[PDB]
Amino acid sequence: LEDLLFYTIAEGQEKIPVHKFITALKSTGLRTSDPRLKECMDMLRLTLQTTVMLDKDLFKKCVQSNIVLLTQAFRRKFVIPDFMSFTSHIDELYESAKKQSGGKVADYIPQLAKFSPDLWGVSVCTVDGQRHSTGDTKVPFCLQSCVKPLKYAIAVNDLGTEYVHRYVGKEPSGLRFNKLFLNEDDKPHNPMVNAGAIVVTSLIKQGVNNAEKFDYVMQFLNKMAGNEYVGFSNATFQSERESGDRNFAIGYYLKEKKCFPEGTDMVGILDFYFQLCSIEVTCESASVMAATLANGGFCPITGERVLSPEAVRNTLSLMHSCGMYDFSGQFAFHVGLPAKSGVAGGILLVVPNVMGMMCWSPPLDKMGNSVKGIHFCHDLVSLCNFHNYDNLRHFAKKLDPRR
Amino acid sequence: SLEDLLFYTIAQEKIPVHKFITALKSTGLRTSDPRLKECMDMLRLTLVMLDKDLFKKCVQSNIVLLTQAFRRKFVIPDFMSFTSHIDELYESAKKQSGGKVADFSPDLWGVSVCTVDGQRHSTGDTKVPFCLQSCVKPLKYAIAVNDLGTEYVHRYVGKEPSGLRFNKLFLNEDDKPHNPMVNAGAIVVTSLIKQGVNNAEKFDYVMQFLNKMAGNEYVGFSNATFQSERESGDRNFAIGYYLKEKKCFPEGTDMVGILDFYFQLCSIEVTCESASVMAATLANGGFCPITGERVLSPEAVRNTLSLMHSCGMYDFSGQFAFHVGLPAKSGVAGGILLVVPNVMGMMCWSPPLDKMGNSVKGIHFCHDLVSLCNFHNYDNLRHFAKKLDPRR
Amino acid sequence: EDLLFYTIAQEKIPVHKFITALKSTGLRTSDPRLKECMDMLRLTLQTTVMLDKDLFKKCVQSNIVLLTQAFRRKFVIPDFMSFTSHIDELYESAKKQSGGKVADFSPDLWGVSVCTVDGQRHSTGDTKVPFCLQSCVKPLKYAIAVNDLGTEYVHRYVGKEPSGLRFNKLFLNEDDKPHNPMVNAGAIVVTSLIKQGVNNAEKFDYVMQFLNKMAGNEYVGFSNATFQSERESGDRNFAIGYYLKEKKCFPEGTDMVGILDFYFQLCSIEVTCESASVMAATLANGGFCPITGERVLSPEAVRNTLSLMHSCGMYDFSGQFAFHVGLPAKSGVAGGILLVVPNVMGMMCWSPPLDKMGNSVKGIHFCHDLVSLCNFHNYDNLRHFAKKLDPRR
Amino acid sequence: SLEDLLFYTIAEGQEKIPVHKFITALKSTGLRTSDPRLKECMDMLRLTLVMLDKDLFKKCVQSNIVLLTQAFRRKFVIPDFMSFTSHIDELYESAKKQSGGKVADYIPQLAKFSPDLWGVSVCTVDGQRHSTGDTKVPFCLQSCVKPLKYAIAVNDLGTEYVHRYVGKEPSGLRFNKLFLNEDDKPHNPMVNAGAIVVTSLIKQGVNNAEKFDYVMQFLNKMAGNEYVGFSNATFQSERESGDRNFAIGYYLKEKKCFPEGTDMVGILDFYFQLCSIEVTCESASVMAATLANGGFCPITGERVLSPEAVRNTLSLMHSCGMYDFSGQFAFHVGLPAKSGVAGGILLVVPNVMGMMCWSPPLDKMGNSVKGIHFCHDLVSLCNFHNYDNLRHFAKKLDPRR
Ligand SMILES: O=C(Cc1cccc(Oc2ccccc2)c1)Nc1nnc(N[C@@H]2CCN(c3cccnn3)C2)s1
Ligand SMILES: O=C(Cc1cccc(Oc2ccccc2)c1)Nc1nnc(N[C@@H]2CCN(c3cccnn3)C2)s1
Repeated sequence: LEDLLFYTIAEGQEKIPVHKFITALKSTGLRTSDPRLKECMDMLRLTLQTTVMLDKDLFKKCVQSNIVLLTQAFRRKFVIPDFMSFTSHIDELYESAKKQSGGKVADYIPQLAKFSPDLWGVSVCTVDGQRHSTGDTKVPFCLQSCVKPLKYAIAVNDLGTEYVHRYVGKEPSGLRFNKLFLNEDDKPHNPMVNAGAIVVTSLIKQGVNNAEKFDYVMQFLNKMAGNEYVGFSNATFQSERESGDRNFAIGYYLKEKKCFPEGTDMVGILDFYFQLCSIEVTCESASVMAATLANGGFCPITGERVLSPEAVRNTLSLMHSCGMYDFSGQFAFHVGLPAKSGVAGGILLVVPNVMGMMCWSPPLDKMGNSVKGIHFCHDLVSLCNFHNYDNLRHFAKKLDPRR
Repeated sequence: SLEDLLFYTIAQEKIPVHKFITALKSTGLRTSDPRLKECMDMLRLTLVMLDKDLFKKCVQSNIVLLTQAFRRKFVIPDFMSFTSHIDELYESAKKQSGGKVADFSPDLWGVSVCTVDGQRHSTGDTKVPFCLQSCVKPLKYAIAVNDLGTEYVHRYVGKEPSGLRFNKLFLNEDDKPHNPMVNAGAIVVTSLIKQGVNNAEKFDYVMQFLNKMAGNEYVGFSNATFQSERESGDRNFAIGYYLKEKKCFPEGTDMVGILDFYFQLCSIEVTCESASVMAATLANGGFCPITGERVLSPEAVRNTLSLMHSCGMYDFSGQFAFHVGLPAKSGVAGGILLVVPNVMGMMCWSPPLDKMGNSVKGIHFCHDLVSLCNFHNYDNLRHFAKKLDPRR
Repeated sequence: EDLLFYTIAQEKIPVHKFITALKSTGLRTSDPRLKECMDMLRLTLQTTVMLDKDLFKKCVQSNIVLLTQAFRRKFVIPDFMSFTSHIDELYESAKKQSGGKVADFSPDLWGVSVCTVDGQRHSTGDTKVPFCLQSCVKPLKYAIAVNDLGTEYVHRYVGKEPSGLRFNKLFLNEDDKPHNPMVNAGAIVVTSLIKQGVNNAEKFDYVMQFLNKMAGNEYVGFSNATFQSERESGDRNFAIGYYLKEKKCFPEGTDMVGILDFYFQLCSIEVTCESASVMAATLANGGFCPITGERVLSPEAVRNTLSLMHSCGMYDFSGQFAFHVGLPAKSGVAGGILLVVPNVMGMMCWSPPLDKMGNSVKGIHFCHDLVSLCNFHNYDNLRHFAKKLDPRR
Repeated sequence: SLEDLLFYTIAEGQEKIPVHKFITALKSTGLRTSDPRLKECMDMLRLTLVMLDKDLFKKCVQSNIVLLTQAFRRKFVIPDFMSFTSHIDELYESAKKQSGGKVADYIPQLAKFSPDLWGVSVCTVDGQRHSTGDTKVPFCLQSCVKPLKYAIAVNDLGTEYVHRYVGKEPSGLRFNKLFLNEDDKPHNPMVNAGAIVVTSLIKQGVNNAEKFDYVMQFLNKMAGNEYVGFSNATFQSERESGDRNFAIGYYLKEKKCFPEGTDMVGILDFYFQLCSIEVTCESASVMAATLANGGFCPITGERVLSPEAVRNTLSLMHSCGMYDFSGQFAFHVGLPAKSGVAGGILLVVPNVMGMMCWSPPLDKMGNSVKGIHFCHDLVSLCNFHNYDNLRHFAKKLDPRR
């Protein structure tokens, strides 16, 4: 194994230069900081202080702990084998959406209004841990409604579908009912609207205070993002709470109609709910969260199982049909990917079995969705055969980046 | 030599015919497959024992397809096992004797499968004709989008469910039927097809289209259903007049004529067998899997499968999308057209319907199928719990 | 009889004077309840322009009860001349409201007729021009239905409330009944209740007789041109017919396509402002025609009808009108507004150009102004009415 | 003179009049000896005291002589009131046999009221009074307060201001669960969302204690100083369990329905206070008669409300007053009325009388079973429907004759 891969990377010459190995490694799309590569990069750093050039036996020493993963990377066995070609396509789509500079930045609170209209970043993480970022991908921003699927998933993971769906429905309202809080069975319509998300919030880690509930959720997001940036915006929390009249309206109505688990402190659930909307990510950390969803609940950069299959399948289903506000039907039809948008300008996107993305540009269209994000998501499915109901064999002129 | 490679695989110095036949059948292909006609013609002509020379002679024309078959390269390589499961599911749904026939023996129950590679299986009453009714709706939507394009068609009809609270309005807020899967939308879609020729030629064209989709298996027509439908279709006449008034038809429409065509299209007959092939065409990117012919554009199939996902099972559409996550379309005669994209097509048929209008046994079967196998649209192909994956 | 002689008298009364004293009450000389008196007057003018106590007794003794009421100022509006001056000003004031769009008649056309509950009459503007009732016919055929069948039977088929402004495009309430008789679906179902079992010609004739008595035999006609136009462009009403058939809204054995033909017929019936004012006065008068004394409708029928006109009578402006005008009123697409001031009078206003909601602009302006001036709002007080005039005193 | 004329009428050719013979003659007209408009006469009888001559009688009745004349020359709006009250007494005994319905139980205060409590009080626009049953037992107005606070608002601010924050129409049965109409305003003042907004309009820019006092003063004049109180127990239970009204408040706040500078949580406190105000059938009936009498309290003569306020209030009670039964009630009864969850029905017969009916058990709609039955019978008997005709009314009774 260690030896066979030596012959792939050497191919004549009995010594591999270190940079040659690293630069072939990066070109698969793995980063050198990948947690699954640490034994190998540790042994490499130590070799460079013990002697820029590797024999068979020294290469064996470095890679033998991580050899299964390096083999797949070098045998082009990753989900996207020509990743360099792919990223060049992402970059083109990025540049094309960059010309769409209309929309209006959200301003209802000071913290959304301050963000520049020209911030625009796209991050990819495949289900094999291959990474790409273009534009403003290391700039923190609040998840807002992008957190709705993540706390839904956490709820289904801990409690099961059956319990969760005793409290929250499973369908879009339909466009003329995007301002009823309840369906005919007196449940919120689905987890992706505010009333539904407020009830989901009330299910998570019952019988502990908000500090522990918050810490428990944050632990969960950490694992989903493979330990990348997950932070918190107190400024955003305070504004959300000092101006969430509509969500307070939702909470009293739900209390009235008995929508909560017994023993619920509705006013504290609203506090929890605003906290969760204020959790901060970057394009890069969030792309990994989306890839966990794309990868059956396994984080692709650590290999850790974070969510049950049930949790992930339910979440992708509801993101497909209810994920993009009143554009949910049009998006399902034209893009046909699980996606969730937010008022900060994020679009969490999942291509099941392939990758997770986060697109972010603050300016929103009249439905609440990032203009550039929406433009990018249309272009991505125009280009690649990723639509849910694209055929994997007969896909016309679309490119299939899995071949 | 490709024909000699396959000769050695199957053999011994001499292959009996019956032995080649039964090895072929175990791949799931049928000897009447159109793509295997030259081979079967050649065997008929040399008739019970084949040498290498004579075997090459019979199979050389269809050698590529026979190679895949005996190379387990088909989408379900172990088809004999897969059909065993299907039979268990069939028998399990057979015990679900609830529901009410629309007003056929209530005890009629069949299930047919056609993979995207042409592998076939049937259990139960799969050769008994019955009317598509609303199962026809995705098929004529597909035709419309095939001939005219997404942009044209979606000027007349929407892309979304109404929402449970809205199963009773004919139009969305833009004055268009909500989607092609409800009566009002289907009526408008019927008005788009083959404009400016008379109903007899429109019917002929649609029938020719359905024939390709079914790979020339049974498609027919119940005049008795047609007459019954037009006599008792007051709701659809209300829909037609509403649509006319609200100006939902293309310029020059004869509205009452379109209702006649609409009732005709609902009265078209299939069996479970022929309809499974139509479903497989949709599962196979617009190519008929037992003839190799492209019947529909990939646009037409994508659109159709999406709208079947969200809008396909009446008021059970949203529950069905969540629990089953497959494109499907039910009809009042008890049919459920089911597509498992990239894998197979299925028709299930059992006349007794639940309180929502969907075949009881069909519904149980569909739930079980996705409980068993990782076919839900948002199952993961790598990490998938205790489920069976028939592709591996 | 003698008493009345002194009131109008010398010991001799010129004929012209009696006549002009009579007209000033606001009775017309053609009033059917005055025909024996006016016959005798025409005859005595032949039999010899001046009347003694005995000659005057021979004319007016057949109709002395009604003349004594007119002359003792015992009619519902006693100073009718002053009131008609007020109507004339409101007429002129509406006449400057020249907005609105004619339904697709001259936009200039604008008339207002009045008939009190005692038969006193007044007209201004284009009051002798025929026009189709259209939706103004809806309360008249409701009244007929309730008259023949009773409230309980009719209201198994039709509700008794407004949809509410969001429900104004649904055909059925939650009970699977049209909301009320004043919308098309409810009217179509009421049409289906009237004179069941006979053909459309006898049904139409039957309804025409009824209108003739409500209008005291003044003009009730028919526009075939309007009928043809309505049928060859009534898709929404055919949509309604089929939907109602589907939901089993009709009485057993209804021919629904025939009922739509009958329905379009009744929409095409023609009145003038003058004849229609008398129809509205019949409703104002507990179902008695004020110019003949004939009982045309049961009280139950008229109460029911006024109620539903109050709440559902002006299309989507029904709620606003009930609040600000507080009168039973029914509008139609020809520019008609049938108006009732219960216990006082009926009116027909007519001006083709309609506002955004389908109601004659000028009619609507006149009705607002009428209720600003006078204490006729349903819930105006009779003792304590601020700035308003009360024309009953 | 007037005092002499009235002397002979009651004397009946006698030279003197016993007091008890003047009092019972007076009481048969419908008036009570405690009528505020009869204080000066009643005082002057107290003072002189059992037999009155022409001169003594004239002395006693001078100041009130306009009112006593109208009464003794049968000039009151219901001239034979003894006959009328007997008709009311038979309707009350007939509604008494209707003992179905559920007493409201959702707070401790309403759930303890006996189901058999049943009172009917009448007060004509002339101050004639009849009570049968349990008419002196305090109970909360609840939603019967809504027309009263609306009247006050329209009295103080005018129609045009008030209807900038609240609508003029019922929602339609199937919109009994929406808070706002298409223009983002509560549908009418007779629903909770409407009444919360109306409550925010009243006496703006003072504290809730002064606001409450102002409304309580207004209610006193409306009742001609008869019993008005407050149930602090009710107020406490309402605020504790009013989660739906908090939902409404926050929705209205979000959607910007309140006047500028509103403290929404404070308005909800005031709203709950107003619902917890107590009346009896007797005092309520007088409030209803004020509305029946164009804004003039019939037993004090005082102008309490503008004619605008009263007309607007009666219109909106006609159409929106009886919860989801509003349209059926308008149709069959055709009188302005408002019902409350304590079992009250505030009823106005314009130009004739006010009533309060009170029986705690509610039907499925929320309206008193017995009150509803009574109201139907009342209008079966008498030509009081708003669209009954005054000349041709069939075999109905007209009590104004
Ligand atoms: O379901 C109810 C009464 C009812 C009963 C129970 C609930 C309920 O709530 C709803 C509120 C709004 C919309 C839908 C339902 C309503 N009645 C109805 N009346 N008319 C209906 N359909 C007509 C034909 C199609 N129509 C329209 C109208 C606009 C757009 N598209 N089609 C009119 S269905
Ligand atoms: O937009 C409109 C008025 C309006 C305006 C235009 C159309 C229109 O059509 C509808 C038709 C059927 C149902 C609902 C609405 C309505 N106003 C509203 N008022 N109250 C609303 N929501 C409240 C809080 C949540 N509510 C409910 C009620 C029932 C179930 N779930 N939540 C009450 S939104």
